[PDB]
Amino acid sequence: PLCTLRQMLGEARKHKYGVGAFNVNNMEQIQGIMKAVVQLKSPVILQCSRGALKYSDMIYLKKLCEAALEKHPDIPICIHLDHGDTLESVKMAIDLGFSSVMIDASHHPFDENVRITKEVVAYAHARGVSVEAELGTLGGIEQNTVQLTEPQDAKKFVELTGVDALAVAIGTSHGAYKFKSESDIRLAIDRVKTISDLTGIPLVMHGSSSVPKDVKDMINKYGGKMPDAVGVPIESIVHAIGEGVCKINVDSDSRMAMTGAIRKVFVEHPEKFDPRDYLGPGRDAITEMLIPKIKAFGSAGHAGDYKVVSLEEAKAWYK
Amino acid sequence: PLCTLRQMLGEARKHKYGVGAFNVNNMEQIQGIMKAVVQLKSPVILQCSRGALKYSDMIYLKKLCEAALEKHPDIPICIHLDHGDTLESVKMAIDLGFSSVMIDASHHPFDENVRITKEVVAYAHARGVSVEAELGTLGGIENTVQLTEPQDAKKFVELTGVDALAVAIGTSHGAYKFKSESDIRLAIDRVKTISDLTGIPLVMHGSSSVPKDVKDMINKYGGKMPDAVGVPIESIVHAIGEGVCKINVDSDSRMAMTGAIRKVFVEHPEKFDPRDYLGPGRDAITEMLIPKIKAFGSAGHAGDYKVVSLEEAKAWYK
Ligand SMILES: O=C(COP(=O)(O)O)[C@@H](O)[C@@H](O)[C@H](O)COP(=O)(O)O
Ligand SMILES: O=C(COP(=O)(O)O)[C@@H](O)[C@@H](O)[C@H](O)COP(=O)(O)O
Ligand SMILES: [Zn+2]
Ligand SMILES: [Zn+2]
Repeated sequence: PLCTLRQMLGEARKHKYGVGAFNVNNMEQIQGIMKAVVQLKSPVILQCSRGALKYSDMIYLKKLCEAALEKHPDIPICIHLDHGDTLESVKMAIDLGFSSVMIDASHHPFDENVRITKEVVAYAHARGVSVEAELGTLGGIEQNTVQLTEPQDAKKFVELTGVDALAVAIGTSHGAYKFKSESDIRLAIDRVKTISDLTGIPLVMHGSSSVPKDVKDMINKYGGKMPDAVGVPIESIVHAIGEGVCKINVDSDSRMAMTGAIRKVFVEHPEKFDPRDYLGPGRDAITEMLIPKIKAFGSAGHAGDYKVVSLEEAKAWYK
Repeated sequence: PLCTLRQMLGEARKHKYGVGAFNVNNMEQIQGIMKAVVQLKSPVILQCSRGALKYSDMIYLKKLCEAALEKHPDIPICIHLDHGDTLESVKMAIDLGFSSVMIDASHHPFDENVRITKEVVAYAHARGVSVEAELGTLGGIENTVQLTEPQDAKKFVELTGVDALAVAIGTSHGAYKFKSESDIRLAIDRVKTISDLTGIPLVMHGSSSVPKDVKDMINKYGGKMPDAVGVPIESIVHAIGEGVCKINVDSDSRMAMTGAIRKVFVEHPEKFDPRDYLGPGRDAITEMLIPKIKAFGSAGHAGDYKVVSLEEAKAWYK
């Protein structure tokens, strides 16, 4: 059923596992993700960016998420707004029925980040909706302007805002080119345990796609041009999860799985022109790439662990 | 609003225009179709085959159709089960909220065709749901093709009570309808006779046109469809004038989307975000449909009538 981020991540924090949050843009992507989480009896966070809502004219994505929720009533499903930039984008997401929102004011100075975030927290918690915010900016470590999260400031930021989850900056970045090479992977995950203990809340890792070999090789084997793609190694994510990371954002891996599958069909069977002929394999490649990932995050088998608290009932938490 | 096939095609028949019935399977297809009919202010039939319902686990296609209905409240939109094979598939479509169904028992002998169709008509009409049936089989003239016998069409409609009849005049499903674009033979000559004898809206299946720009793009970017050929648009326009009210189109949309994705794959092999290629695929569908819808004649008619709900429609059959 529709689940808040606060409960879903609280349960992950308590039992030391992580929950993958997968960005969705259309029907086959949601189907591919759901087949994987349903098979593994895992909770899931379906997230939609402002760009996804635009691409889907908002209503189509809302209806698709409803379909997922209706079809698998036994799976805790959080519908989350990714990278919300204003209170207005948050009001919009809540009106579409979302149970969680991220207000990203990380490129503003600390006090303005706190101000913007507090406004969203007052509005969202009044409706039982969860809030994730960010302190520190994404980007690779290696004139540098990336601002990694300072644990003592994360402590103050959470105390001033009351957010349910905090996205941290530890050297990851969005996209398929996270590090110059596979031998040049530098992350700042040693601070995760410190942030977790000082803040006392679930932490979120962004730009955490792994760019698995199978998927990258298929794309490059069939006309694709992504020779230098590199993502975050799964062992690193597992380590961070053990330290307090409860939500892991993944988008690029599912995009690549679908693209690689389509490129293979186009080459092997050039006479086929039915979109189902290649979007089907695409959906399935997403499911297959996700199964071992979800097992490593550890959320497998946990979908049944708890009675899901509704948004109306969740309003009590903030009173 | 959700609209019956009986009302939608009755309006088309009276003003002598045809309504495109477009097969949908996912979000981008429904969005590309809607953008075109909304831009031309035209009614539209969105049709789902059993394969499309299986592909979408039924529920995702239902919800997507609800989105289109909610987003464009002023456009009459008929949601129709294409090629239903049994009363069981018809029940499934009716339970999902469909306003129209096709029961295709055309490969059965006339009596059994009539028996299967009548059973579906009793059940659907009890719910206000329209029924399309078929007499004659699809396939090219050139052989197991059985073109529609007009005096038999009259008897079939009288005995079944269907709201629309799909006719067999030499078209067939798919992208390879004729051996060569120079010898295309159809039977549009009998369309007017069937229309007058039956007195009801007629349906043309297998009516994609396989336009050159769409064919060329596929073959330019790695595709292998050198011999593809469709029905010339002028012949469909003529048939609409003789009484065809619904024109089934599916291959053209499949080709337009496939052609666009192949183009992006080749021009920007570094892109991997599905939105970068399905977006252009969706737009290609819309651009290909606009001149087709204009030629069918339904542009500007979306606001001609007040749509009768399924519940109100029950009274037509009592
Ligand atoms: O962290 C993430 C994935 O990182 P990764 O590239 O590692 O999958 C997500 O929260 C966002 O970055 C999301 O992918 C942005 O999507 P759009 O704005 O629609 O292009
Ligand atoms: O008449 C039609 C299109 O003709 P055309 O091929 O000329 O577009 C449609 O009623 C059907 O043929 C439809 O395409 C079948 O879809 P699936 O069973 O899901 O593969
Ligand atoms: Zn992000
Ligand atoms: Zn057909």
